[PDB]
Amino acid sequence: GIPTLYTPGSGQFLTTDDFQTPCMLPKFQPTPVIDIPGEVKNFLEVVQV
Amino acid sequence: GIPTLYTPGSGQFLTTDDFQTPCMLPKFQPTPVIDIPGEVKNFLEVVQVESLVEINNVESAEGVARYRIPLNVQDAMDGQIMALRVDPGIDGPMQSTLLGVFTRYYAQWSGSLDFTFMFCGTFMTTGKVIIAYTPPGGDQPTNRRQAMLGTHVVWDFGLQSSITLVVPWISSGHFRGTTLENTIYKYRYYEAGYITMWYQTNMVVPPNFPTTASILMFVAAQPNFSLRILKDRPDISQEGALQ
Amino acid sequence: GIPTLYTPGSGQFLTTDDFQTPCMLPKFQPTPVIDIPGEVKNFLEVVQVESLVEINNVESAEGVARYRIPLNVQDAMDGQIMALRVDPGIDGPMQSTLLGVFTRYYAQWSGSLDFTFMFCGTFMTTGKVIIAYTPPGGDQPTNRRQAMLGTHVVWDFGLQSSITLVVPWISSGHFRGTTLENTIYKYRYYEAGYITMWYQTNMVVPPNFPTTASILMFVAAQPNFSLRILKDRPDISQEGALQ
Amino acid sequence: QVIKSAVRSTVENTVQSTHSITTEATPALQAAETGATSNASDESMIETRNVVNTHGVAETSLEAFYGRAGLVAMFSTDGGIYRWYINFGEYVQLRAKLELLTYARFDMEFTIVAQVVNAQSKVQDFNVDYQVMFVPPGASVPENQDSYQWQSSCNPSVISNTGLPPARVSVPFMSSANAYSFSYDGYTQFGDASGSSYGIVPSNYLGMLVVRTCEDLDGTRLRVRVYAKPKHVKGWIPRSPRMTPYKSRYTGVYTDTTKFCANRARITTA
Amino acid sequence: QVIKSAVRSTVENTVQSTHSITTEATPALQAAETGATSNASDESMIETRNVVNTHGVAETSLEAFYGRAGLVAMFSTDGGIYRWYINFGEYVQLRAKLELLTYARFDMEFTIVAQVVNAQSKVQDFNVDYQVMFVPPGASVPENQDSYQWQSSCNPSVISNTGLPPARVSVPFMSSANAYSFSYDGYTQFGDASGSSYGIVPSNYLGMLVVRTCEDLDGTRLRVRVYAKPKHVKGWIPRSPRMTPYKSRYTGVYTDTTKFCANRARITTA
Amino acid sequence: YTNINYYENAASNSLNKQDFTQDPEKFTRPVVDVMKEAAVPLK
Amino acid sequence: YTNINYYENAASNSLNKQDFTQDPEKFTRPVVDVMKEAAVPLK
Amino acid sequence: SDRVAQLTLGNSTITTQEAANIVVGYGRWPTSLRDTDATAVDKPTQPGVSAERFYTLPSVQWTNSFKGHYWKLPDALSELGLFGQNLQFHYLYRGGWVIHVQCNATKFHQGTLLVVATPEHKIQSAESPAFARTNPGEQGAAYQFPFTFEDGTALGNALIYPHQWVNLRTNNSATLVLPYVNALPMDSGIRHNNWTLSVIPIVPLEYAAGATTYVPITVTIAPMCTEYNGLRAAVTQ
Amino acid sequence: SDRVAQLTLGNSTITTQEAANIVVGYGRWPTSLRDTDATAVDKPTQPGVSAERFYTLPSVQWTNSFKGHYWKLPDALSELGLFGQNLQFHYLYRGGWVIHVQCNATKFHQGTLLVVATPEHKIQSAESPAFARTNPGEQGAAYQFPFTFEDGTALGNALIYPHQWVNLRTNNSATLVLPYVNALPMDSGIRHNNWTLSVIPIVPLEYAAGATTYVPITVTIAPMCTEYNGLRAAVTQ
Ligand SMILES: CCCCCCCCCCCCC/C=C\[C@H](O)[C@H](N)CO
Ligand SMILES: CCCCCCCCCCCCC/C=C\[C@H](O)[C@H](N)CO
Ligand SMILES: CCCCCCCCOS(=O)(=O)[O-]
Ligand SMILES: N[C@@H](CCC(=O)O)C(=O)O
Ligand SMILES: N[C@@H](CCC(=O)O)C(=O)O
Ligand SMILES: [K+]
Ligand SMILES: [K+]
Ligand SMILES: [K+]
Ligand SMILES: [K+]
Ligand SMILES: [K+]
Ligand SMILES: [K+]
Repeated sequence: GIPTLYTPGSGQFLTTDDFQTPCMLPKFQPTPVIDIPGEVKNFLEVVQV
Repeated sequence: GIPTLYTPGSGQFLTTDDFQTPCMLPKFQPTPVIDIPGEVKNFLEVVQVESLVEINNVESAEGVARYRIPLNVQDAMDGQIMALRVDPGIDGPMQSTLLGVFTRYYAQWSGSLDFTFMFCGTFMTTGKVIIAYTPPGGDQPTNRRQAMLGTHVVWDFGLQSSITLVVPWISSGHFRGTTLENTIYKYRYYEAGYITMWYQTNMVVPPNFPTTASILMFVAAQPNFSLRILKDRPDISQEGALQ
Repeated sequence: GIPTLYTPGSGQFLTTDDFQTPCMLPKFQPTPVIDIPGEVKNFLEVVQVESLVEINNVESAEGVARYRIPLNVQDAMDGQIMALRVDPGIDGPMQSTLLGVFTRYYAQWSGSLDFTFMFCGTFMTTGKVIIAYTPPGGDQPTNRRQAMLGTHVVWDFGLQSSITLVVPWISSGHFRGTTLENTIYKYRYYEAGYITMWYQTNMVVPPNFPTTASILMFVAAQPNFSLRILKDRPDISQEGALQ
Repeated sequence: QVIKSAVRSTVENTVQSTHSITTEATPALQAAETGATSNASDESMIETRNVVNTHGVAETSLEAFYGRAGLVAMFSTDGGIYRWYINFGEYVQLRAKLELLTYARFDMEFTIVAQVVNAQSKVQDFNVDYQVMFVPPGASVPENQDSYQWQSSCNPSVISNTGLPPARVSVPFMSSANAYSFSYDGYTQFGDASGSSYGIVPSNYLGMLVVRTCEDLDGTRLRVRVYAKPKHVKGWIPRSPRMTPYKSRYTGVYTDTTKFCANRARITTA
Repeated sequence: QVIKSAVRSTVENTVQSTHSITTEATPALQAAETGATSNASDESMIETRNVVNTHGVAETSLEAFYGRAGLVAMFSTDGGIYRWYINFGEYVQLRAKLELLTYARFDMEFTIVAQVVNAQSKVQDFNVDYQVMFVPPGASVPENQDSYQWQSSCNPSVISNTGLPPARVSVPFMSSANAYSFSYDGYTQFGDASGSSYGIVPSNYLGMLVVRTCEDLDGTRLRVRVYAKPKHVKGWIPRSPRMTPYKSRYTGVYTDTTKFCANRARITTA
Repeated sequence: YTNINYYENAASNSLNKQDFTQDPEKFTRPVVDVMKEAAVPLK
Repeated sequence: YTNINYYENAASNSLNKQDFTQDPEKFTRPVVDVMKEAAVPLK
Repeated sequence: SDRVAQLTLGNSTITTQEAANIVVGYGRWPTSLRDTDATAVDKPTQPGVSAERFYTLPSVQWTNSFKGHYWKLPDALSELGLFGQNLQFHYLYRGGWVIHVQCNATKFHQGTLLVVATPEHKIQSAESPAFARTNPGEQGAAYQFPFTFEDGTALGNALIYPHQWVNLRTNNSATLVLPYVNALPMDSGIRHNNWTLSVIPIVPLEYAAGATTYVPITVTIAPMCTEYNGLRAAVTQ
Repeated sequence: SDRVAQLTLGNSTITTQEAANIVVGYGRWPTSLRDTDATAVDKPTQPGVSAERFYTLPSVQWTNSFKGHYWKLPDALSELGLFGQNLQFHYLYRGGWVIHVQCNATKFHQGTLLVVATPEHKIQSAESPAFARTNPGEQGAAYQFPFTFEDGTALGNALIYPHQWVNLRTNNSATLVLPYVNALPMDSGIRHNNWTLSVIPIVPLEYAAGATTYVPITVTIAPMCTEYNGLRAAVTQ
């Protein structure tokens, strides 16, 4: 066993956290990304209208 | 799973710990750092500035007057003007100074101190005073003769209004405790010594002039001063959450 | 999150563990390491120093006198002077020595021992004594004849006041237990042997001289001595927190 | 500008000096009127020896002085909820420290410690789930334990348990300003000459924390303590330290005094 | 200086010797009066064989002897708080070990084990939050469970729970001296010829630990044990080991005795 | 020794480890005319 | 094997792993005049 | 550290024959807003010599009961010359200062004044400060609690801020050059006072019997390196 | 290991014709304070030959009831010659020693003395030690508990400290050179005694009937490589 020391924060659920988590369907393969007009990347594109 | 073994300490909240923790706003972008005069990087920059010593801490002295050392035309010789312990972190005249507030935020100190005195009598008022630093061993000196056997400076009044008395770092150990609390820790072990002022000659004035004048007392840390072990300043307290 | 699997041992506090732990004062800077004479790196340096053996542990002997081996002019030959077990960690004459205090802090030992004897009679008092080390097997020898069949040294009194008797490491195993506690562990298995002293000739004195003189007994570990497995010294105890 | 600031990691050494009988060099003579601090050095006032001084200066850096958790809030729920306004004037210790600088920029580490207590304020060994939601100004504040606002789809929330280690998150430098101000000689809004709007930097107020218990406790309540630790500290313009007691949580109002240190019998007795 | 100290990792080998009949070499003859320990070796007193000895010397190093936790304090709260003065004279085992060196420098690992007990001192299965605050000399010491000093904005504090693994922190070499002293033939202050101020190194006292329970326990109390482990040990001038019982926590006072080992009937009987 | 960042934003980083001091001149001697130690201040 | 430091201050480090002994001469034979084993001590 | 000086700004020139060097706060002279700090996008106005000159305020008498007097900046000049006009007409203002405090007596008098400029000096000795004390105008206001600096701190530690002393035996004036300080690139000149200039007596005015007893203290201030943004109609707090 | 010696320091020369080599504590001769260990910033005083010479103390009689005698250093010389003067006038002191213990009898006598110098030898056999025992002066003090070394340890293990023996059949003197030892670069010579010098009889004085029975023990000590800091007026504990 590798010596570890867990710290404050452990177990907490922060809604803005960003960890990698096991996928429920590890081998799943999504449909293709097709060509669709009007893609938006940032909402600043929208408030400029 | 990677084999791990958690150890004692796990889950504890040490207020001085230093871990990396997830940010609540991962993608947040702070405003720019603009140009602002007077940046400080270390508090040692601040204790090196001279601030006034509340040396006249007597019943009769209130407010601004507690900063004034009193001089007056003598009719006797070799007399004493003032006395004080040089210890920067103990209760007394030095606790409300910059050097003191910060020395009181720490448990140990080391370094030479800068004691600067400025005369405020009239341009025609003259005088010579001797200021001495007596190293540890006994009690404050009892007369000028005993005082001048230590580290001193003879000050002559003139155009250059002030004079500096460096109380050099002379200690058995590299550091001293900031308090001399004795009943428990027996910290009187650390007492740094005394600083006394005496008339070298006399304060002489022309006819009809004020026969008493004032000396202001400045104090700062020298460039070889440093503090160790942060602790809570004893003068800041409360009885309950503020309304 | 990185997949982990905690194991048995987790959370335990083993007093001999060796992990890195957060410091309470992360940025603290200790005073300098100055030059101080007499540094020690290993306690083996200390058990190699000769210290006095409390060899005269009898009712009639109190205090300083328990360090004195008694000699006296004989009127019979080949007589016995003293006897003792060489085991350094068991109760008896050797437990208050440096070698003993430290052997008693450990559970196993190995090595040759240095037994040095110094004569303290008058310059005119002469004599020859035989000191022997009898290896394990039976009981201490009963007469000089049986003793001299083992490892011995014949000592002649003179200007060189002392003599050394090396009790060499002769053991079946590489190490021995420091105690011979028998009722449980049956550790009498480890007994190292005996050391006896006998008159080789006689102690002869001129007219009117003291007819008894003293021998002091020194003991230390040789350079091939080592200890293993630390344990609490049995002689240090208390009944409750000290006032 | 004109005066440069060199950087160092150890205090200054002492070098050997000798006697001096001269009329050209008078280092002991100063003039405090100039606004300058004396510059007479050890070597010039006495005969000194050589001393290679290696005493460090680390524990007095802004980061070493400020870099540790301190209490900023303590409270109990009333109906399974509590709303606290994020401001550090409730508890004086950390407050008196921050007010040693005029302007400063820093990130923060918030640690939250919670536990359940009964009506007589006696701690209970009860593990319950709790939620801490940061509600910025302009966002709808929850009226009670189960209002819709706790869905928290945009507002940051942290959900932990009184049986889990304390919760902890880092917070960036969030002001609209370029530094937080700990002294402000001005008003909060235009057209207001009222004392109630003096000395408050509104941009130092970034919202409130609303705490609740995910499910109702039967007869007990959540007791919460919020600690805050400054990180990556940057500060400008050191200030004269606080020498009188705090009275109000939101202002520096104080009671005048005639002395700071206690008196002694004679100025000539140490 | 004059005598050099070589370094080694194994005890000395034994090399084969032979007989000797001579008047030039007398290794067995010594003179204890000189202050020197005999230097007669195995090979010179008897005929020996070759022995490649690889027995190590590691477990007798300062670090192997001192490097393990030992009890230094044990106590219970009275009103949800307790103040202990950091000094190792309460428990004799670790004390007797440290006093084997005159001066020494070392870091320390403190492990704190806590649990709740009722009035009859019977352990309870109760998980409660506790706080341990280090208060250096000159800092205001808490009078009780909820005084303002527990805000701990500068003083180091550790907050853990009786249900979490024991708490543990490392501590640097903190004395104002260049080493801790375990024997001091002097006084604590100038102008004091009193026996009560003799033999105490004040710089060995760095404060106190104040323990409390974050919230009040109803009828029970916190039972605490503090363990301390020396690390990175450096020592000078080994001392004559303690041979009589300790009586006082703060001084080496003792009761004289006339023997150390028990007596036996005859000096000639092993 | 190891100082590597795990999180995205710099606010998550541990305390700065550059604890030095700088010349206090901007605070102790903010004057225009140089007043050398060996000289008299007012001339 | 692995010996790498995680924490900032050296007080956090694990125990020293250099456990050797040195010549005890400064303690066992702190004399000015050399007294060889083969010789008589007092001459 | 010469004892004489001449200060010439715009169409105004000031002189003193008994000075004690010149202080530059934080070692920084006044500078204009850089393009990387700026946020207000409109081209600024820069009055030049019309607003960057010396303005003398009405004198204060060093009486026997005198505790000190203070002026807030830019409040004190908020209504003087074109500097004040520009302050009112613009939402935003930025600028530095050159301060010259004057007080001559004779070689038969003794007294000592602390002349300090404090960044963000709050007048908080009252629960609800009166606008007449936080913003006293060109006449400034008198000190009521000089020992606690009107803000709960020690007067003695006010030397941590840019300052000089007027010690009658040594000098008859104090001169300070102050840079702009704020946690913002610019701010409103009517809603926020960046600096406060105080003259507090620490050693009382005394003199040989019969000497002149009427001793005034005159303060003369000059905006320096100023710039304004957000032009509109005139507005005061 | 010669049996004769001459020790010359300053204006004093000592000789012995029956020595037993010379011990140097911890193998280190006295050395001055290095610049990297020093902390007191003032230039030190170094008396030289005025204080670094041999001082002989009053003799002690080896009586029948004799348990031993001890002297504390620098206490024992705290009032002798210029060494003592320098000790009193300075706050700080640092220094080494050269010790020569003397005791001659005849070839018709027998007895053995342990001559040991112990660093930080506490006299703690009493709950509140009397100043007259912790600091006995030049006359020193007598042993009351020699077996427990007055500090709760075994007399027999005192050989872990620098020592020699005076075994009447072998030598009439013991010689020790001690370096400065402390957890400090310097310390006060009046508040702390670094070394203690004890002469304890382990084998009682005996002799052929009629031999001289009056046998003294004389101790002669010399400060060596000393330095002082923190000059002021004279002060004693
Ligand atoms: C979800 C976890 C809770 C995170 C809370 C984040 C709150 C944002 C922190 C703002 C810190 C700014 C504090 C600055 C100044 C103080 O309030 C002053 N004392 C007010 O004058
Ligand atoms: C927040 C966790 C608690 C950490 C406590 C830190 C305390 C500092 C440790 C000081 C250790 C020095 C001990 C040295 C000597 C002993 O006290 C001696 N027996 C006293 O003579
Ligand atoms: C009460 C249960 C506490 C055990 C949780 C500890 C998980 C171990 O953490 S680990 O070292 O990162 O793998
Ligand atoms: N928004 C939910 C309640 C939120 C909660 O309890 O988590 C509702 O209105 O039903
Ligand atoms: N300082 C707080 C109490 C501290 C605590 O209970 O954590 C107060 O006076 O309200
Ligand atoms: K340096
Ligand atoms: K000068
Ligand atoms: K200075
Ligand atoms: K070997
Ligand atoms: K030999
Ligand atoms: K040996």
